[PDB]
Amino acid sequence: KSKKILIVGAGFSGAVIGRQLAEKGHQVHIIDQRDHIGGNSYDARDSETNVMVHVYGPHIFHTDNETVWNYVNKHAEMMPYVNRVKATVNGQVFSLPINLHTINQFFSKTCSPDEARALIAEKGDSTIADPQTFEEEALRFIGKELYEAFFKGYTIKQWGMQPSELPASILKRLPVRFNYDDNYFNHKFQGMPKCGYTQMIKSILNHENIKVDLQREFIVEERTHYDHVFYSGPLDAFYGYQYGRLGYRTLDFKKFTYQGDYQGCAVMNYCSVDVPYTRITEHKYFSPWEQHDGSVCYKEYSRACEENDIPYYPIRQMGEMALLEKYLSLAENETNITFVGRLGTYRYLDMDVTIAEALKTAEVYLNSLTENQPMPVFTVSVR
Ligand SMILES: Cc1cc2nc3c(=O)[nH]c(=O)nc-3n(C[C@H](O)[C@H](O)[C@H](O)COP(=O)(O)OP(=O)(O)OC[C@H]3O[C@@H](n4cnc5c(N)ncnc54)[C@H](O)[C@@H]3O)c2cc1C
Repeated sequence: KSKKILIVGAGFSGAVIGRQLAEKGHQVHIIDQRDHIGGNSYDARDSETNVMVHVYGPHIFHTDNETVWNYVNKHAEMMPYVNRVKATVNGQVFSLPINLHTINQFFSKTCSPDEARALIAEKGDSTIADPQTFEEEALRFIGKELYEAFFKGYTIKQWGMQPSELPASILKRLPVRFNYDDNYFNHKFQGMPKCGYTQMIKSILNHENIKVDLQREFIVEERTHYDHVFYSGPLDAFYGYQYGRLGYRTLDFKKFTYQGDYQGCAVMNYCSVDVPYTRITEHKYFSPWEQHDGSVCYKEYSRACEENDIPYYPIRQMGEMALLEKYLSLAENETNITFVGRLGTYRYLDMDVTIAEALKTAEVYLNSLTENQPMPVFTVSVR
């Protein structure tokens, strides 16, 4: 039986479920409230500069999942790109994550790796028996100068919270690498789509069995015209925020164009509270195989997600999870729908993890047909 599917969202979740289902002969209808596909992974070429701009902030592709890597290479030319981050703080510029250079530079030293391990040990705060706080976990690990330089002000700006208000759980391991490797990400596969994520997702959507409708908001009544709905929209929004809004940080991006080269790297973090933006991204650096005279940059600002804002980073502490549980027990009562994705499940997910879950979701749904069985509302655990 060729099933009639509605998908709410044209991001990775929607596109990847859609395409898997379309290929098995189902009639997939994808809608998006935005005037463009891609969801938050969307990029577009600035008309004045011709720079590929990542519209909703830097998107760097990285995965240890070979299946997912193979999948993206089917839909794009993946360019070798290894993300490297600088941070400005204390009137100095450092490598991130904290590594041997960061240390040697920070302390005006020349430590070998083993010498640096001793320094971090004799810099770690030897007091709080059982650290209960992110502040004290950090202090135990790296000590005061580094906690303050690299962690304190960044948390306050990014989360609108004191690190003393967060649990020790946030920092499981010593955040230092005892060599000169300055790759930000440890993933096996790391690349950048030559022609961008939007072209990649356009290719993913490129199937006879998929109809895309843009500038179209979901309306609950439509539900009855379909065999099943896959919903990648905000879970609380689906229920009209009847219990209250789920906690999110929003981001404002202030766009500006520079002639030449504004910062000389893709991403520069500003760890200080004395800098109101959190980082500056210079988009042309995500495409090193291109040359651009002009440069589009974003100053990035973190903020509480008020009602009109794009939700970005989920807060997810005790009271948020408490409020989620209310939606979850409404949702787990629903009959012909599956909530997926960063918003439908209130988790932060990377692109590769999105595609992974999206492939599995479709696999689960397809199986449920052959084996004539009910399709679950969640294919991944949410609590
Ligand atoms: C600031 C930031 C930076 C990121 N950078 C990286 C990175 O560098 N590397 C990485 O791996 N991942 C990155 N990500 C994660 C990446 O953005 C997500 O994995 C990806 O967006 C997941 O897409 P999705 O399809 O699951 O959901 P989304 O991309 O949010 O797509 C959902 C779509 O649904 C639409 N929609 C919602 N509600 C409705 C409705 N009611 N009706 C119609 N349409 C609706 C929205 O318009 C949207 O287009 C980043 C995330 C953030 C917040």
